Formats: sequence, structure tokens, C-alpha cells
Amino acid sequence: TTHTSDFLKLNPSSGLWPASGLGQDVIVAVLSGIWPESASFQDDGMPEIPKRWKGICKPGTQFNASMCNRKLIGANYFNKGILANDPTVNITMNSARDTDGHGTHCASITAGNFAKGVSHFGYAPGTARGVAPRARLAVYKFSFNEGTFTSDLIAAMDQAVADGVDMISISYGYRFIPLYEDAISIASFGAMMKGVLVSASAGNRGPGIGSLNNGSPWILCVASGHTDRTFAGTLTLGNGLKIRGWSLFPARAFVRDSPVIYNKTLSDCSSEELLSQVENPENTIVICDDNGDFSDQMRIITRARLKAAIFISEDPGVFRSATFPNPGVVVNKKEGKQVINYVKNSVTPTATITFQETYLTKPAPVVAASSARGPSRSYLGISKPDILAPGVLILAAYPPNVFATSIGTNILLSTDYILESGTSMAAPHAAGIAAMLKAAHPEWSPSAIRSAMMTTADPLDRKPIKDSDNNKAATPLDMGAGHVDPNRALDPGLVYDATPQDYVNLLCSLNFTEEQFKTIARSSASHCSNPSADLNYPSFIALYSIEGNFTLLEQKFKRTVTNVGAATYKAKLKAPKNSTISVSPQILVFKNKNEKQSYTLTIRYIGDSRNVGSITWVEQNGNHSVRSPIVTSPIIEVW
Amino acid sequence: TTHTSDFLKLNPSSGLWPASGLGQDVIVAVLDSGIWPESASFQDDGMPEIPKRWKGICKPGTQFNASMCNRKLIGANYFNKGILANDPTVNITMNSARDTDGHGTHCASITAGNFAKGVSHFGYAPGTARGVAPRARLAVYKFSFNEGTFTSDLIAAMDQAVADGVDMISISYGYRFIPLYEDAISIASFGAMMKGVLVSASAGNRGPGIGSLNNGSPWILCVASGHTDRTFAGTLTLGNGLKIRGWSLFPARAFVRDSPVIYNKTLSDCSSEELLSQVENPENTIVICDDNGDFSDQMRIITRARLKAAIFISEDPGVFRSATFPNPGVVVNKKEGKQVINYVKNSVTPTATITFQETYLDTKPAPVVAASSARGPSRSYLGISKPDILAPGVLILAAYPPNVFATSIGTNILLSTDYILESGTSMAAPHAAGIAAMLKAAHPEWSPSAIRSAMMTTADPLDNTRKPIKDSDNNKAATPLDMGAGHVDPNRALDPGLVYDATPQDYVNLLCSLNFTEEQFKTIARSSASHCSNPSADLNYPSFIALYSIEGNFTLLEQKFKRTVTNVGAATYKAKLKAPKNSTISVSPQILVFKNNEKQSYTLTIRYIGDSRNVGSITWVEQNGNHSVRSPIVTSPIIEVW
Ligand SMILES: *[C@@H]1O[C@H](CO)[C@@H](O[C@@H]2O[C@H](CO)[C@@H](O)[C@H](O)[C@H]2NC(C)=O)[C@H](O[C@@H]2O[C@@H](C)[C@@H](O)[C@@H](O)[C@@H]2O)[C@H]1NC(C)=O
Ligand SMILES: *[C@@H]1O[C@H](CO)[C@@H](O[C@@H]2O[C@H](CO)[C@@H](O)[C@H](O)[C@H]2NC(C)=O)[C@H](O[C@@H]2O[C@@H](C)[C@@H](O)[C@@H](O)[C@@H]2O)[C@H]1NC(C)=O
Ligand SMILES: *[C@@H]1O[C@H](CO)[C@@H](O[C@@H]2O[C@H](CO)[C@@H](O)[C@H](O)[C@H]2NC(C)=O)[C@H](O[C@@H]2O[C@@H](C)[C@@H](O)[C@@H](O)[C@@H]2O)[C@H]1NC(C)=O
Ligand SMILES: *[C@@H]1O[C@H](CO)[C@@H](O[C@@H]2O[C@H](CO)[C@@H](O)[C@H](O)[C@H]2NC(C)=O)[C@H](O[C@@H]2O[C@@H](C)[C@@H](O)[C@@H](O)[C@@H]2O)[C@H]1NC(C)=O
Ligand SMILES: *[C@@H]1O[C@H](CO)[C@@H](O[C@@H]2O[C@H](CO)[C@@H](O)[C@H](O)[C@H]2NC(C)=O)[C@H](O)[C@H]1NC(C)=O
Ligand SMILES: *[C@H]1O[C@H](CO)[C@@H](O)[C@H](O[C@@H]2O[C@@H](C)[C@@H](O)[C@@H](O)[C@@H]2O)[C@H]1NC(C)=O
Repeated sequence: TTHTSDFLKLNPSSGLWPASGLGQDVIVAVLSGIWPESASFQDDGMPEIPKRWKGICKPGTQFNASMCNRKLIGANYFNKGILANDPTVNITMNSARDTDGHGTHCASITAGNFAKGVSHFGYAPGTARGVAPRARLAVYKFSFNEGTFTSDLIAAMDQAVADGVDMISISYGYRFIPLYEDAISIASFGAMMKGVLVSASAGNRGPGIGSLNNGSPWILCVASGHTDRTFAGTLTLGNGLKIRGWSLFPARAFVRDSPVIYNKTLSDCSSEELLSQVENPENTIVICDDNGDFSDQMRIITRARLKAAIFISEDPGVFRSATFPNPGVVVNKKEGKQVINYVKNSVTPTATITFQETYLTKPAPVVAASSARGPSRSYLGISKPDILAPGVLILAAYPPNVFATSIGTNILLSTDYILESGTSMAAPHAAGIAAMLKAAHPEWSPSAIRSAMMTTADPLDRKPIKDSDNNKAATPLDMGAGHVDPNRALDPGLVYDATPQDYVNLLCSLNFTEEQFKTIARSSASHCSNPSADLNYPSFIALYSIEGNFTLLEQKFKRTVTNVGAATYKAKLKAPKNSTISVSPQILVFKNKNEKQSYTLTIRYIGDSRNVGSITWVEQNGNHSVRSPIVTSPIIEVW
Repeated sequence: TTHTSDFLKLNPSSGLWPASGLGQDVIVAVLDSGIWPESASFQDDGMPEIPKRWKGICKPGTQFNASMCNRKLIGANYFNKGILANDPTVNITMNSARDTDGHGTHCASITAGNFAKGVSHFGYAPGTARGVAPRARLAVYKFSFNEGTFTSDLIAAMDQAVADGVDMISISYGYRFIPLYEDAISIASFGAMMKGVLVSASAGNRGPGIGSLNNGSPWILCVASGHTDRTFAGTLTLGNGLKIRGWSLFPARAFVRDSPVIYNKTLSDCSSEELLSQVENPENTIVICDDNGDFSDQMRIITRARLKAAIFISEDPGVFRSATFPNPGVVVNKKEGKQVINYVKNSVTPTATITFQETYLDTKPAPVVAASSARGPSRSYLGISKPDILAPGVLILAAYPPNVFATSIGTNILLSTDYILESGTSMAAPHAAGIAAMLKAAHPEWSPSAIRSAMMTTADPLDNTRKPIKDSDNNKAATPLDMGAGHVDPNRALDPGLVYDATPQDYVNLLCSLNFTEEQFKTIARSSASHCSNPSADLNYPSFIALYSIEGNFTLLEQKFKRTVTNVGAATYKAKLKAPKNSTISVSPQILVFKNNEKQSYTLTIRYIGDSRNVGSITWVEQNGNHSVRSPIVTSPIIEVW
């Protein structure tokens, strides 16, 4: 977060920040605790706490009722699930204090206060701050070293909603269970019913189809993108050749004019014995061929105590990890050829590598290969995930007394700020943005706010955003509407709104037993005479069975769009491959603010493979562009 | 130097700094392995224009061009003819004033480094770095090259510096085992002195044996090295709550928390690689090392064995001068070492936690004379007490070339840095030189000798506890042969009241009394004086030494010293005497009255007997004021001279 808000174009001059006061008057809850004494959680520029708030600072182990402030305004923890499970347990950290790190990291990403002069062992240096630097923090810890319990999770969410939180951020997910057994979904439904939007991670079991979790209609489901940041061990050869490779070695290693060797017998870097046969290992650099297992090469290299290693690799796994315990660089295939060449055509080939360099990459963003993919096996009906946000190697606060990274085989390091990857990092970005949107428009519903963020998202990086796993254009099942564009989201022109009743009607059309229905609903609605699955959503999915012959299919979607800008819009269409689409009316006229207008989209398609297209309502006498993606998809095994 | 000027009490409010403008109008030359110009210490952010007086060049060379200078680094010159003449076949890789070693960059920043924000030695000693004289001008003269260092090049560098009109000279080099007329630094220094330029030189690091110093010449400011009050911590906490502030300089934020500790006499020696290789799960276990007089070997065996960490029991002063700490660990004293071992023996599942990158400014006592700081008396010239003065020289933080080996982690990882910790009289001298330079800026007419006088008679012989400064090698009171007059006290030195002055002619007369052949005489004096009808060894010096042969029977001896003291303050002083053990001293007159630059002479007389170097002093304390002019006295055997 020393760059992330810049990457999002956020700034004090104009856009969401000024409009929202950096979220000072809004409150975002974060469902493993927090390390309160971190700089990210101090309150230097914070105005008084809004009267509305009455949340507690619940005492516990190494945590007392004065631990809160105008920034970290609430702290609560929920451990009854653990105890009920086994009253024999001694909970070491019986409070909201974080002993894992995940909770601290997420909290600072979403609403970390400005923190000067931080870095990840020299990388990504600068001032850290949350996407919403003045948003209020309410911590709810349900994850403990001794266990994490579904019911505790739900108890935490319910307490947060009950506390009057403006937004909820949760970087957890469960798979393989139907909605009426899905903890986060059950609680989210409740949150939505009460006007609180929930941001949750899509999960990290990508890139296989339908691999995401938290894919519920009443949740903002967030996928993870790379930013334009990179970390360098600049590689210079004895012949002047200079290459900006990749490195995250956590110290200013000194490797200058050292002997480089390339030996096919060991070039694999998979044999400890072989590597142990290179003389003067401590002053020599070895080249490692691409063998699809970098982290094993790094381990063998680290164990053998080589000066450094040059790794040839383009495996996306490499660029999401901060594990770099031994000096070395990673280079792509072409570059790897240049290097090997230099070595073979020389006696006395040498190399120099420097570290702790950080640069601000094309193209970006890119969908992380491991970001889980739609459609939702919780509910195929509605396209997921919703939106893309930065989640690869993000810098945020961290507990000073836990393992952070490693040097050599025997040295562990700790830190105040660490780089971390995952949809876990992305979600809190969205949550903060959502919170600022809500501060700018205090009347906007959870659904409208998700709408602003979506129809305003950018699907381009100026080409279509790529999927890192295959290098082809990302789908809405990869990135939803696209990369969050906070500033635009401030002024979307049209929003696809929805009400609590609308979700009840949706839940109702699912045809669960009334007991299952009650499980999810539980006390926000009763068993519901107007079932309706066509929930007013800012995106479109068209599904097709794969059980037998494929035949031309057709689908019709009804949408209502309210004007938040008098204005008129013309629909522009781009039909998914091998399909046709049509809308009606083709034009929407608006007399004045708040007026609502409906339309119907119709797709005619055939299955076999997920094709994409879209529909944009572009303003004729203005610069508003309301975009909604469209995707066809097979009908897959649901939970 | 993130603390060092604070340790010396220097500040912008009052004292030497304001009085001198932090040395902005003065110039100090560093006879060097050169310099790394692009360092933050050598930028010119607060620097006024370069004084017109200066006409020194920015001599081009390898990777160094004529624009490499600025209002801070105002001069750069190098001298390599000695190398070439010795062998024209040589290819000098860095043929310029650019530093490829580091020593020169370190010394330069210590003496006149500009304020540099947010620096540290891998997390230790963090803060703003600055020279003892943050606005002094730098003139670099490089005579030391990777391919060689030549006496004649050294002399050529000094002469060029004097010729350039430098105000002060700093040189952290020394040679031993040679008579004055073969002593390069002395020869050149005589020339510098003759022309009103004081030379600060290190006393050397072959202490603590007697007469081990170099640069012990009457016309040189000979500087010894002290510890400061700074310490570096791996706080050690045991599983039983016991918390110990041990010593550590591991160059990263290692994470060692609640780890298993073992104490096993069979390997507690930490000298067997094989033995240590027998401890299972070495990567998660902490081993205790007994005191065996060779810590650095223990550290090597531990590092090679890849233990989580080690707890070293040691009080060896060698440990506290080194930044070599490639593996997590702590060093504890003997008592603490007992507590730890106890805890371990009386427990199953003993554990420990160590944290790093902690730095404290609380140490008592300080300063302390470094065990390795070379000791008087001068085998160059027993006649005059050496060294002259004490200054911070142990683990000093200063600039360093970014592209050279700095320190180490594990057996295979080398690190580099912009600012490094370094120990030795090498670090002390540039401290004195900067102070001398500021004194000269405050009093533009003061001679080199007067300035050395101000620094000496104003030096403090007591430590932060108000006891007499200790010798780290034995823990007894330091001698003037260990620390000269004592620890520099810049602010006081600004207003000494009385100075023991001297003139170029005075040194000629001294040189003359040495009775060298006239060729030898010419070697040293070369062209500043001619072969000298008023020989005189009683050089007007701010200290006293009384020598006694050890060749046979010891018999009551007597010595008389004549001193002249000029008043730099109308005032009157009464002499207070403290006679060295087993001896008597007397002065006359016992009182000095001053009407208004007036000069007044007196004679000190010691009656002593040899056997062992005893110390005493003579202080001229002002009756109607707060001036105190102190001069140490020391008896000494007469040892083999060079
Ligand atoms: C949870 O903490 C308890 C203390 O609050 C532990 O029992 C206390 O444990 C002491 C440590 O062995 C023991 O000296 C005390 O007699 C005992 N007394 C009480 C009432 O706390 C408990 O440890 C378990 O129960 C104790 C009594 C022993 O039987 C241990 O062997 C058990 O592990 C702690 N529970 C756990 C699972 O750690
Ligand atoms: C390339 O790969 C191997 C790295 O271990 C080297 O072979 C090994 O050489 C060792 C002595 O250098 C020897 O003890 C090992 O038995 C041997 N291992 C194997 C699998 O052969 C090889 O060195 C070359 O080949 C060996 C056999 C000797 O003939 C050496 O003199 C050769 O340099 C490494 N280097 C090269 C240039 O192939
Ligand atoms: C001193 O620098 C010279 C020029 O850079 C070196 O001579 C040159 O070395 C090159 C590499 O061997 C070679 O391509 C050039 O033809 C050669 N000659 C000239 C005029 O440049 C010189 O290297 C030494 O002398 C050469 C001729 C070889 O015999 C080497 O063995 C020598 O090292 C450098 N001298 C040294 C001591 O490095
Ligand atoms: C203290 O150190 C001894 C030397 O390392 C340990 O003995 C060594 O134990 C190894 C297995 O632990 C074994 O492979 C080595 O051959 C043996 N070496 C020597 C010189 O004794 C000893 O460990 C104890 O005694 C040994 C023989 C085994 O029986 C272990 O199980 C014992 O712990 C050391 N004793 C310590 C921890 O108590
Ligand atoms: C003298 O050395 C300086 C130091 O670089 C040269 O200036 C640099 O030139 C490079 C071009 O290769 C630039 O990238 C650096 O930023 C320049 N820095 C500046 C502002 O000096 C300078 O050009 C050299 N002059 C000559 C005549 O060689
Ligand atoms: C709890 O918070 C911190 C963390 O332990 C404690 O240091 C506080 O100690 C007590 O309050 C502070 C303000 C100080 O006066 C100290 O001396 C007290 O013991 C504690 N704070 C409170 C409000 O209990």
C-alpha cells in the first residue's frame, strides 16, 4: 500500500478521496484480530469519533479497554465456538490481539493510516496507507490459533452489523457446501438485509472453472490482480549485458564480478549431492534451468550455500511469493539464453546482481493465475466474481513478533510491514472503496454501491486485461466487470439498484425446504409469495447444459436502471462470440434525477467454453458510460 | 557519527559549533585511499560559497571527472608516481581519487561529513550522520591504492596539501620501527607544522604493550582511541522471565523466539565442528558457548553449523570492537553466563528469545581507552609524552563505498552498505582534526601548537561517572601514555584561558638538539630551515614526561622543565599540584599574574626514582574566574628507541 492507492488513481486533489474525506465519517469492520500498536493504526489526522458509534473495546489477554482510539475505534472477539467445542482448551491470546498477521495486514490495507518510511526489507519503500486512510476501524476476531469456528464467524458478523458498521471486509472462504450451510453467505444475507455491503475474497484455488467461493448474490466477490510494481535484482554480466530480473532477497547482498557457471550435469538444480560438488560454492554463481519447480531449486541452492543463482523461469508462482532466502535472480526464457550464451563463449564469465530495487510494468493489471474462477457453484445464476482489485504482493502492516521471511536455511526475520499475496489482499481494497462511496453518497444501498463499482470498472490494462495463467483476455468469470476505478465509481450516472425484499424474493425462488430457508434468512424475513430469480444485477450470465446435444438456446433478462446523474442513453452492444444479443428499448430517456427506467436484454446462443460480450449505456449529451459484462457458461456441478 | 558529536557535547546553540560556524570557512585535508564522492555525507546542502582563498583542483581520472567536486568536497587529488616508478608495468584499475577500499571515505565523513538523514549500520546506530565539523570543507588527497601504498606518494600528498593552503591535515596511517629521518609522516608533518598546519594522526592499534605507538612526533597531534557510551543489543529473555541486555551486531532483524536452549559441556567449548554437527535440529536450537578466550572462532564454528543462535559467554574486549556477527547470537558476561546456565540445568524445556538491531546510549563508564590503542612513550622520541589526546574510535558510524564488502551473514552471504561501523585510532584522529579545524576557525591567528594546547589543557581525564578514565585492557586508571591529557572537550577548548604556544623556530631548535648528521637533519627539515645555532630540547609542551634508565641501580633522579604560558583570556592563576606516586614535584613561581597576550614563564621540578609509569599533574586554576589549565605529568622507563 505504498503504491496501491496511486495505482488506483486516488488522490487528495479530486475524485473519491476529497469527495469522501478519505472515509473519515465511515466505519469498516474486519472479520484473526489486530496488532494495535502498529503505525498504521495510530490516529494522527483523525477527527473525533462519530456519535453514531457505540462499539466496545473489549478487554482480554494483553489487550485493555484503552487500546482503542479515533482510528481503531472498536475491538471485539468471539471464542465461544472454541470453548463449547472443548472447554479444556487454554486460549493463549484470549482477545482481539493478532497472533497470526492476516488480520493486521487486511486491516491496514483497508484503512491503514499514513505511515512514513516503511518497506518490506527495503522493497516497496514509501508511505503506507489504506485505500481509505481515514476510515474508522472496527475489529472482530473470530480466528484464533487454537481454532476457527463457523458459528464464531457468524457471531462476529452479526455483532458487526448490530454495531452499525458501514461496510464489512472478510478474507475467508469455504467451499463444497450449499448456501444453507455456508456460514459467510448466511451472515452476509443478514448484512445485506440491513444495508451493509460485504466484501469477500473469491479464493485462491484458481484457475480451474467454478473454483471460487463467496459467490453469493448478496456479496461483493473480489478477484486478485497484479499491479504494475516489480522487484529487481538487476543482473549485469562481465560483457556489459544488463538485465532487470526478479528478486526479493531480503537484504542488500553484495555480489559483484563473481564467477558464473553453467553445467548441464547440475543445471537442473535438483541434486544436493551434485551441487555439493561445485568447488568454492561461496564465491560462485550457478545457473538453473527451467524445470517447473523453482521453489525446490531455491531450496537446493539455499542449502548448498552458493553465492547466488540465476534461475530461468516464467512460472507465475514465482512472482506471487516473497520467499527468497538466498541471493539470486529469476530471468525469462529469452534472457536465460543470452546469459547461457555469454557463459559458454567465455573463460572467466562473471556476473553482478544488486537487490532491494523496486520499479513501477506493462501490462497491468493482470488476473492472478490462482485467483478463483466463476461461475459460482453456490449459485450459477449470477455471474461471479464481481470485480478485480490489487492482491499480488501487497505491502501492509504485520505483527512485529511473528515469522515474516527467511535468509539462508537457519535465519528467520520479522518485520512491521510485509508483502503478501491473495484474494485476501484484494477484498479489503474493494471494501475501503465501497466505504468511501458510501460516505460520498450516504443514501446509496449496498447494491447500488456495488453497481457504481462495477459498471464503472475498467476491462482494459489499453488492451483487454489478461489472464496470467494463459495470457488470453480475462473473462468476467476471471475478473467480473474489471479493475476497480474508484474515481469514476463516484459518478456512475446510472445504478442497478435493489432492495432487501428483492433478495428475499430471490432466496425464495431457490426452492429450499422452509427449514433451509429459515437457516439462511433467519429472522430478517418469513416464509414470500413473490418468488423471482431475475435479481436486478449489473452483469449477465447465460448458461447451457452439457448433458447431450447442443441446441440454439435463448435467454431474456429484465433490468431496471435508476438515474443518479435529465439525460438519455443509447445502448451499445457487443455480443459474445457465436451468439447474438438484442436490447429493448435501445434508448433510455430520463426526465430528472432518481427516475427509473427498465429494459430487456436477450441472448441467443449455443454451447459446446465461456464467451464474453457486454452492454454499455453511453450518455448522448454527456460523458457517462454504464457498462455491464455478459458471459455464456456451461452448467456445472453445484454444491 | 549518528551520536558522536552529541557525545562530545557539540551543538548549534553554544560552544564550538556556533562559534566556528560548524567549520564552514575552514579546510581539512584527508590523506586517503580517496573518497566515494556521491555519498550523502559529501553533498553540499547547507554549504555557503567556497572561500576565495582556495584554488585546489578537482583532478580528473578513472570514473572521476572535474565536475565531481562541490561546495563540500572542494578538492580532489591523487598521487601514484611512487607506484608507477616502482613498476611502470602496472595497470592501476582506479587511477583517480575514487575510493575502492573504504577507509578514506569513512575518515572523510567522520571529520567533515554533511548531515545525512536516516542512515544506520544494518539497523544499528540509526539517526542522522555528520562529521564532527559538519560544514568544514573537504580536500581529498589519495596516496593509497589497491595496487600499492608508497611513502613518497604519501609525502607528495601532504606537501601538496600544505601547498594548497589547507587549514588542517588528517591522516590515519602509521609506520613503526624507523628513526625520524626515515619516518615519512613525521618528515612531512615537520613541513606542515613549519607552515602553520596542524597534523592529526592516529596513534596506531598495536596496543596495549608499552611504546607501541607510531606518529609519536613533537610536531604531530597524536590521537588515541576511546569507547563511547553506545552499545548494541540482542536483548536475551529466558523462558523463566529473566531478561538480559547482552551484546550483538547481527546485521538483520532475526526472529528467535521461545527456542530450545541447550548447555552441554561436551560441546560447550564450541570448538569442534564435528561435535556441533551432532546436535539434532540445529536450525531450531540455541547452544550455549563457554568462555574459551577465542570468541571469533566460536562464532565461525557456530555459523558453519547453522544453529538458530548461540549464547556466548565472554568479556574479551576484542569482541566489543568488531562488527563481524554473521549468525544470530548474544554475548553475555561471566555472571550473566551463570544465570543462563543455571536456568537451563534446572529445567526441562528451557527456552530463550533474542531480539536484534537495538542500540543504547547509556553505557557506564565511558569513555574507556581501547585495549588495542597503541601506547607511549614514543620510540620515535621519548622526550615528549605521547599520545596527546583521546577521542572516539571504537565502532564509529561513517560513510562507506556502496560497492565493497561491508559485513557478512551465514558463511556465504556478503552485504554492502552506505554507512558502516568501524573501529581504530583511524576513526579517532579525524575527530580531533575536525575539532582542531573549528578551533582554528574560531581563532584564525592561533598556531598549530596553541590549538593542540587548547585541546589538551582543556581535555577531561574523567569519565561519565566522574572517575578517572579506565584502560580497557586492565580496568585500571588510564595513563597519559594511554590517553595523553584525556578525552577531547571541544566546547571548553574554545576558551582555554592559557595556551602553551610555540613557533616554527622552536621546532627547528628541537630538531637541532637531536644531533643527527646534517644529511639526516636535511632529510627531515628539508627546505624549511638550514643547518641552527640555538639547540634546545625543552620544547614548550602542554605535558610533562620524566624518564629513568633501567640499566642497573635505581637512584633518586631529578628533572626541571621550563614552560611559557601566554594568556588568551587580566587574571591570575594558582598552580595546583598532584605529584606522581613515589615522587615529589614543585613549581615556581606558584602564582602567575597577568595584566592583560601577556606571557609568563615558570619551572616545574620533579624528584623521582624508577623501578612502571606513575602519573600526576599541574593545573593552573584562575582565582577570579573559572579557567582551569591542566597538564599531565608521567614518569617512564627509558626504552629502546628506533
Ligand atoms: C490450562 O491451564 C491450567 C492452569 O490454569 C493447567 O492446569 C494448572 O496447570 C499447572 C501446570 O501443570 C499445574 O501445575 C496446576 O496444578 C494446574 N492447576 C490448575 C487448576 O490450573 C492446564 O494443564 C492441564 O491440567 C493441569 C492440572 C495438568 O494436569 C496438566 O497436565 C494439563 O495439561 C492447562 N491446560 C492445557 C491443556 O494446557
Ligand atoms: C559438470 O558437472 C559435474 C558437477 O559435479 C562435474 O562432474 C563431476 O566432477 C567432479 C570433479 O570436478 C567429480 O568429483 C564428480 O565425480 C563428477 N560428477 C559427475 C557426475 O561426473 C563436471 O566436471 C567435469 O566432469 C568430471 C567428471 C571431471 O572430468 C571434471 O574434470 C570435468 O570438469 C562439471 N564440469 C564440467 C565442465 O563438466
Ligand atoms: C595492462 O593493460 C593492457 C591493456 O588493457 C593489457 O594488455 C592487453 O591485454 C588484453 C587481454 O590480454 C589483450 O587483448 C591486448 O592485446 C593486450 N595488449 C594491449 C597493448 O592492450 C595488459 O595485459 C597484459 O599484457 C597482455 C599483452 C597479456 O600478455 C596479459 O597476459 C597481461 O596481463 C595489462 N597488464 C596486466 C598485468 O594486466
Ligand atoms: C552432549 O553431546 C554429545 C556429543 O555430541 C552427545 O553424544 C552424541 O550423541 C549423538 C546422538 O545424540 C551420537 O550420534 C554421537 O555419536 C554422540 N557423540 C558423542 C561424542 O558422544 C550426547 O548425546 C547423548 O549421548 C549420546 C551417545 C546419545 O546416547 C544421546 O542420545 C545422548 O543424548 C551429548 N549429550 C547430551 C544432550 O545430553
Ligand atoms: C561527468 O560525470 C558525470 C557523472 O555522471 C556525468 O553526468 C552523468 O551522465 C550520465 C549520462 O551517461 C547521466 O545519466 C547522469 O545522470 C549524469 N549526471 C549528471 C547530472 O552529471 C557527466 O555527464 C560527465 N561529464 C563528462 C564530460 O563526461
Ligand atoms: C493498559 O494499556 C497499556 C498496555 O499494557 C498499559 O501500559 C496501561 O497501563 C496503565 O495505564 C497507562 C496509561 C499508564 O498510566 C500505566 O502506568 C498504567 O499502569 C493500561 N491502560 C489502562 C487504561 O489500564
